[PDB]
Amino acid sequence: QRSTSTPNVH
Amino acid sequence: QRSTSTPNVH
Amino acid sequence: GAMGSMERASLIQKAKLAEQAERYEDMAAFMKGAVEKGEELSCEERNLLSVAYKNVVGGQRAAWRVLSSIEQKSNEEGSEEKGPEVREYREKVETELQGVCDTVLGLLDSHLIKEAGDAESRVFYLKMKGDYYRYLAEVATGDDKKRIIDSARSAYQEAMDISKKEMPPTNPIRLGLALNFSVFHYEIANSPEEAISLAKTTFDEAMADLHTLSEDSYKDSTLIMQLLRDNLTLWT
Amino acid sequence: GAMGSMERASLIQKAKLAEQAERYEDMAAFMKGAVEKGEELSCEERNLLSVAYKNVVGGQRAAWRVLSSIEQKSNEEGSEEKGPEVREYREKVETELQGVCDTVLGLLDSHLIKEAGDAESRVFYLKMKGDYYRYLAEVATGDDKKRIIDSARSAYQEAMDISKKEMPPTNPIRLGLALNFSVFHYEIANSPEEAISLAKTTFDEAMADLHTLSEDSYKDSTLIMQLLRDNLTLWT
Ligand SMILES: [Ca+2]
Ligand SMILES: [Ca+2]
Ligand SMILES: [Ca+2]
Ligand SMILES: [Ca+2]
Ligand SMILES: [Cl-]
Ligand SMILES: [Cl-]
Ligand SMILES: [Mg+2]
Ligand SMILES: [Mg+2]
Ligand SMILES: [Mg+2]
Ligand SMILES: [Mg+2]
Repeated sequence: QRSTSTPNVH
Repeated sequence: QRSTSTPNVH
Repeated sequence: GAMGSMERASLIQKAKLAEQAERYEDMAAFMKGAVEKGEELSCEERNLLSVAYKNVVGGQRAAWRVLSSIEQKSNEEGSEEKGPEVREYREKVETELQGVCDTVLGLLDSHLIKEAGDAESRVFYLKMKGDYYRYLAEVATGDDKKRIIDSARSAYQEAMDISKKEMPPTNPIRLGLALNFSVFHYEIANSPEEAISLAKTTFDEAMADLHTLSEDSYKDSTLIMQLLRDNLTLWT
Repeated sequence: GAMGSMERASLIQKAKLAEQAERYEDMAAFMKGAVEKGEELSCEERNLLSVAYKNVVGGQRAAWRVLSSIEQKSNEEGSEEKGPEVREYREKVETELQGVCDTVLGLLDSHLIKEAGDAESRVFYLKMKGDYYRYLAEVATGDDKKRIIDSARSAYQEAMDISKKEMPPTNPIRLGLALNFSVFHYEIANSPEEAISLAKTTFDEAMADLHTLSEDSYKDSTLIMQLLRDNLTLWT
């Protein structure tokens, strides 16, 4: 399980 | 809701 | 073509890799390259070709529907004028979609269908021919719409006649063909009663042949039969 | 460029349409065209640019991982030799990915970053520069890997320094930057302790500033804070 980066959001 | 056509399957 | 230098077996191998990577545009290009080698396709290879282009055109159809809906809403009374951009971009997506359809139809005509002699290959290809004319019909407007609809109908009909003569009622190709021809009737041809009748008869004749099948064949057939039933529920 | 004849406003309008249609390659091309008009980008426009390319490269990264995994398994002892196709196709996807990264980095260098004077634009662009070098780093092998890693680190660091001076700890750009720099530390730079420390400090400083925010800003900040927490759970 890879780390979460910033998703699409403003 | 549109009709269902054949999906990807053998 | 760009795939002309690659071995047929390599193209098939890479098509399978592209499928695993969900790279369907690549998968389609590899299978196009394979077809253009001029040899007939095995059952598995036919299915790779089908999956690849179905996924490509599927993306385009979904996009076209989004854009067409926006466009229709712009043309309602009370809607603010936003200039030509919506129409332009819908047209762009539409053109790309028609191009994909034309490519598939081209492969079928040059020369998959004419070399297909067994019922399983010939019905498969003729169903595809119906399908890609149906996708053209979805976006067609006018009298050319009529000739496109008739082309789809003709391909489906030829496929149906062969499948009825040569395949058991539970054959997945036969079932999938009948399913899609029923969708044609309902969604394209303004013939919901024909659609319902076809779906019902197809389902009932398959039901009565299930007893002949292995557990695995039974699973394959009943999967498609359920889609016929889902449509009949939607339609009635 | 192919978008050179289209109005800037039309390109932005079509980018928004492409987003609705989930046509991210088109969205990226339209936003590239918009950037190449030479005017600075608004906040909304910066976000369109980011969404478009993130989705494109995201697809490529996912595909590359699939293919790289298959490739690694082919190189295990006991694995049957399957020829050069897996490596070739992984290389093809990799090249396309690097091309997308290079395109984005090119736009930032020509000339988005140099014209960006406000903290919100400058940090946004420098974070992007870090991100796209990080994506290059993911597929890089060797000493050029080192220079790519250092380029990512340098961009992130410059962005961090500005964000710390110029933005509140709850600013979503600041939070997203810290999140991604923490991912860099953990996933790329072999520095899990740096990653953890950064995530923890970022989270704690944001927590302490939440009281200053409106309900809507609070929702925006806490969304990203939760990702920091999700990573800390994964990492500890
Ligand atoms: Ca307009
Ligand atoms: Ca033959
Ligand atoms: Ca091989
Ligand atoms: Ca400026
Ligand atoms: Cl367009
Ligand atoms: Cl390749
Ligand atoms: Mg008005
Ligand atoms: Mg048209
Ligand atoms: Mg062996
Ligand atoms: Mg390489």
